Order: sequence, then structure tokens, then C-alpha cells
Amino acid sequence: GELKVFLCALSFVYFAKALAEGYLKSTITQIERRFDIPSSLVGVIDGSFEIGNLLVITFVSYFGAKLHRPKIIGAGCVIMGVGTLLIAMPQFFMEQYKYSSSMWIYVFLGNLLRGIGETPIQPLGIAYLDDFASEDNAAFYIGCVQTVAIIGPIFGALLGSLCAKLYVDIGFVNLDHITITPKDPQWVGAWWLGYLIAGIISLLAAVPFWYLPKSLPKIMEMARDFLPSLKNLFGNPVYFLYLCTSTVQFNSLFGMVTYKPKYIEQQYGQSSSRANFVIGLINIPAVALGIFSGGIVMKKFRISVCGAAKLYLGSSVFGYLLFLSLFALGCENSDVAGLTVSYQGTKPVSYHERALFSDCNSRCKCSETKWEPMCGENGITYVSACLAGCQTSNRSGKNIIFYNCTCVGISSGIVGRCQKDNGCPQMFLYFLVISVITSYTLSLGGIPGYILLLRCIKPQLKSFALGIYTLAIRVLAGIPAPVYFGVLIDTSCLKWGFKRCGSRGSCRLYDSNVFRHIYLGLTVILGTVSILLSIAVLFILKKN
Ligand SMILES: C[C@]12CC[C@@H]3c4ccc(O[C@@H]5O[C@H](C(=O)O)[C@@H](O)[C@H](O)[C@H]5O)cc4CC[C@H]3[C@@H]1CCC2=O
Repeated sequence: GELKVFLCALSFVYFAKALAEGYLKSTITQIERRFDIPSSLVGVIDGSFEIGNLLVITFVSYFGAKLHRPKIIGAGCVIMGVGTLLIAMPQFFMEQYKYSSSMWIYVFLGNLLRGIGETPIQPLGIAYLDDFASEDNAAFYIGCVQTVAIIGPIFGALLGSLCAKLYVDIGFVNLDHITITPKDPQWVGAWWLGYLIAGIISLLAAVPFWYLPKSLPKIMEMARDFLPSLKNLFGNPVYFLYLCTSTVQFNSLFGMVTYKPKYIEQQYGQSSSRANFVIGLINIPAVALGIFSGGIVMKKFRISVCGAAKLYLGSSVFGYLLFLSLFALGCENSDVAGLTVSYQGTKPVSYHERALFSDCNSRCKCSETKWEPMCGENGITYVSACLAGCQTSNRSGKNIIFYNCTCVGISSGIVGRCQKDNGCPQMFLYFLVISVITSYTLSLGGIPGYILLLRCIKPQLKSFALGIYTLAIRVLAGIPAPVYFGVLIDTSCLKWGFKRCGSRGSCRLYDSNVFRHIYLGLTVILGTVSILLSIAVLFILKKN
């Protein structure tokens, strides 16, 4: 009765939190077309969240275990809603839009408060759900909660896409005078409406926790016992080894997921939409289904702790074994003159021989920086039409065709990177299928992980363990994994882009072989380390 009510309230809170994070991610990304934002501002916006969450996660998890957990969760939800509403404050204060000073403080404070209020949700909520539920149903409840958490960001991104379709000043200025269209690239959307909706939903999600009981059928002592509790948690070998296992596995998973869309873009030549669509709307449902399936399997067969560890190890092994198969599914580099091939059509050229300037385009004073893709009738892609030796351009229908191009004749061409011919879409189909299966298999061992985490510690330290677990994920896996993955990937960049100010943008073209090698190898190595640690965990469990 009351347990189901708490489960529903926690699921709604998880949905609201994930919707807020997904909307933030979608809006920041989609605002790029009009407002050229420095890479520092987006980084600081994300990092204020991290500081706010990490500074209080441990204290809330520990000092809130014996307090009124539902009321602390409700207060955290209220703080999250207040921060989300504060994020949208600058809209009401800035002047009407017409087509970094004293205005981003609102955004930073709103994100800081949101990160602070996010902390009591997972540790205290999961501990409360586990304490008063039967041993069989705890896994199922945690599985449902984590499935909702995984699903949420899809709804957040959908809300972001819906809001970006509306004009920024809707309600403030009559839309009849507005003559601009979203296709016109001076358009900016109503980013504040989604933040207001997310804040309202987060505030409404805190209502049920005021009526939930403290338990189902002082601070000085906590301060004194904090250190012995930490020693007991780290004195437990199962907990420490599973913490290391999860840290390494999430180091692998965050790196794989973060740069998966870019890997698809560069390896298989797919468009920007084609990759984000198959990642957000295909792999995330697979992850959610894997989590739910793991929870259902744990509940139905009454799998014990040893069985949970065995399932974790098996899921990890059978996921990374399938991920190893992605090495075979690789397309070769597209024929690009001056970077991968020379203007004479020679097969791969070394580093020292990069001949962006050639004899055929010698009469052409071209700029090195711009990247406008085009390929001629010979099937060789060129950096831009200027370096192709083209003299005249004709606009036919929706396309532009360049004539009298000297380099290709060594003479017509089309704009954009024309497709890879030697069966690359066929390989892309198998890559997509194997990636979906790998994501499902790897996410299958998610709830057995939590069961292993909760069934091998003394109960009065469940909350203070879970928070540490979360603190372990963000400090060691959530934050670092994108950084060095991106660095090692960018070591394989052949041509860099630039922004309107001069700082280098995202790399426009990578070497397919080195990119695939690094991206798959790092993930597989981290997965192998995680598998070894899981084997150690299973052996220690069998010993005890
Ligand atoms: C970032 C954001 C979209 C853009 C919003 C914005 C956009 C512009 C802005 O002011 C302008 O910023 C420029 C910049 O960008 O450098 C500076 O050059 C200008 O001098 C400054 O007048 C302030 C804000 C505050 C809220 C921001 C939103 C919060 C959530 C979101 O998605």
C-alpha cells in the first residue's frame, strides 16, 4: 500500500529529474545555431551542477539515513524545482530579442541549486525502497526506478525540440509582427518555457512526500560515527571491489556512449540527424529494456547474491564479447584529396605529405580554414570548391553544380560528401544491430549490480553506501571518461574546424582506421578490466 505509493512518487521524481536534465542537454545543444557560445560557458554551466551535487551528496546520504527520508527527498525535489525555475529567469529580465555580463549568474545559481537538490533522490530513495520491501521485490522496484530514470531524457529532448519550434518572445510580443522562420538562421527558440515546465513538474513531484510515513512495518552521534562507518564500508571487500568494478565499467560505458554518435558520423558517413536519431531513440530504449529485464529476472527466479554476481559477470562478458565484433564492421576512409589521398588519386598518403595546395588549384587563392564538402564525377571528395579548380557554379533545383574544375579532370561535381560505395551501409546495418544487442546485454546487469551493492553491507549503512557509489560514478567515471576519450580521439583528427572568433571547433574529418581502433580498443580494455574485477568479486563472494 504505502510502499507502492512511495514507489510511484519516486518514479515520478526520477522522471521529472531526467526530463529536466534531458531538456537542459537538448536546449544547450540546439541554441548553437544562433548564439555562438564559448566552449567555456557551456562547460561551467555543466560543472556548477557537478560541484553542487558532489559537495553535499555524501553529507545528505549519511546524515539523512536515520532522519525523515521522504521529507528530505521532498525538500530536495523542491530545491530542484526552484533551481530549474531560476534557470529561466534571464528571459523575463533581458530585453526583447532583436534581429557574458551580469546575466549568467542566474543560470549558474539555478544549476547549482538543482545539483544540490538532486542529491537526496537516489541514495535515500533507493535505501528506503530496499529497507521496507521484500527481498524479491526490491530488485524489481529498483529496476522500475532505473528504467524510468533512463527513459526520462528522451522526453526531455522531445520537450526541447517542441520548445525550440516556438518563438522566443511568445506571450511577451505579438507574433503577427514576427516575419522570421525557424529555417532562417537568426531564429532562436523559447528555451525558457521548457525550464518553467520542468520546474513546475519538479515542484509538483514533491507533494506526495509530505504525506509518507517515516518508516514502514542525535546529529553529534552521527558526526562521531561517520569515520567508523567509512572504515566499515571500505573494510568490506565485496563493496570495495564492486565499487571498483562499477567505476571501471562506467568509465567504459560513458566513453562508448558519448562518442558513439560521432563514431557513426565519421565511420559510416551518416548525417547528424541520422546518428542522433539512432542513438537517442534506439540505444536508450535498449538500455531501459535491459535494466527492466535484469530487474524482472532477479525478481521472478528469486536470484540470490551469488546468482546476482554471476549474472553481472555473464552480462558484462557477453556484452563486451559482442562489442569486440565491431572491429570487423568498419568502413575505409572516404577518398578526400589532400588529407587521405593526393590530388593524383594515390592511395593513403603519409602525414608529412599533406598537399591542400596543389598545382591544379595553384591559380586559386583559397582559405585553409573553411570546410565546405564537395566531390566531382571522379568520386574524390575535395575540401572546398575553391581547391577543386572550379570556375562557374550553377544552381539547379535544390543542388549546386560546379563546372570547369581543373583538379577533378586530372569536370562537374556536387556539393557535400558523396556516399561510400563499397558496401558501407551494409556494414552500418550490422553495426547498428550489434550495438543494440550489446547495449541491451550490458544494461541487463544493472540491477544485479545494485543487489550486490546492498546485500553485502550492514543495513544501517545502505544510504551512506549508495551515495558514495554515486560519488564514485561522477568523480571517477562520469567526469573523466568523456575527457580523455575525446583527447585520444582527437589525436586522429586530420582537418580541424574553426569558430567565428578563431578558436578551433569540432574536428571535421578523422582518420577512420585510427578513430575506430582507439574508440573500440579503449572501451574493450576497460571492459576487460571490469570483467577481471567482477571475477574477483565472484570469487570473494564464493569464499564467504
Ligand atoms: C545559454 C541559454 C541560451 C542563451 C541565453 C542567453 C543568451 C545571450 C545572453 O547574453 C549575451 O550573451 C552573448 C554571448 O553568448 O557571449 C554575449 O556576447 C552578449 O554580450 C550578451 O548580451 C544571455 C543569455 C542568458 C541565458 C542563456 C540561456 C540559458 C540556457 C540556455 O540554453
